[PDB]
Amino acid sequence: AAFKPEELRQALMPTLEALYRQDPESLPFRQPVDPQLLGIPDYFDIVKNPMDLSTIKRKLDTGQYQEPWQYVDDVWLMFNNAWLYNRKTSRVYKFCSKLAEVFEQEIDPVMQAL
Ligand SMILES: CC(=O)N1CCc2c(c(Nc3ccc(-c4cnn(C)c4)cc3F)nn2[C@H]2CCOC2)C1
Repeated sequence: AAFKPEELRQALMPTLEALYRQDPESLPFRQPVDPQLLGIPDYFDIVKNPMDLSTIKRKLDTGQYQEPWQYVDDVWLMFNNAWLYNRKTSRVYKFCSKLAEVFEQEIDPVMQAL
């Protein structure tokens, strides 16, 4: 199957918006991590492939996904980066876990539809 850019946007953008709607849980994920602003200079030494909601949105808007699984992979990269970097007791880690639950719920019916 070949997927057209607007087909992917129409199907997948609502799943990304579902994450944005989580407040406060999406707040640490709405923009790229800025280690200087956040006072965490070790961030890029630990996280080699940063990813965040705004980058995923831009990739959908600019047709950079050819297959739905590539979008899923970027969302999961964002989650895995946060679980790797942040401590289990931290706000960002627990917020990540909530987003992962929401994403799992929203993405499945969409994948069944395509
Ligand atoms: C995604 C990721 O790995 N990050 C690396 C670590 C990090 C990140 C944010 N950002 C952030 C955190 C919390 C809130 C927030 C808003 N409302 N509430 C109740 C909480 C908003 C944010 F933008 N802080 N920290 C660290 C630095 C000091 O604090 C924890 C991003």
